[PDB]
Amino acid sequence: PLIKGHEKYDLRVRIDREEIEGLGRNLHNVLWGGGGTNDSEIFYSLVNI
Amino acid sequence: DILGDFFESIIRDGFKQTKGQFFTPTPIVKFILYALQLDKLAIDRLNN
Ligand SMILES: Nc1ncnc2c1ncn2[C@@H]1O[C@H](CSCC[C@H](N)C(=O)O)[C@@H](O)[C@H]1O
Repeated sequence: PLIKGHEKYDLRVRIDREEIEGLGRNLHNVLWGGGGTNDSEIFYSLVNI
Repeated sequence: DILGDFFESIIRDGFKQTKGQFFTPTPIVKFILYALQLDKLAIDRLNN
């Protein structure tokens, strides 16, 4: 588990734009599936997450 | 058959197909149904 303060299994600091963009695209693709979930539903689900 | 047309009136005016949720156009659906001879199959199944 990601123990907070653990020098090894800590939280990933030093993130850049490319990782965020890749997330954005795949999440918009994986969560939409094949039309299973609406775009707005996905949007506020991520807002809450 | 009067509330159906009501609902497709609702569907046409306000659904906003966009891109994620589009529909197969009705000509394509009817071509698929007739190309399978669905009417002939139904008649033969009912008649036998
Ligand atoms: N197992 C599945 N995986 C992905 N999509 C599925 C699915 N089962 C049903 N669907 C649905 O199938 C749709 C594809 S478009 C639906 C076909 C056509 N537009 C029509 O209206 O007849 C998607 O909206 C999706 O919600």
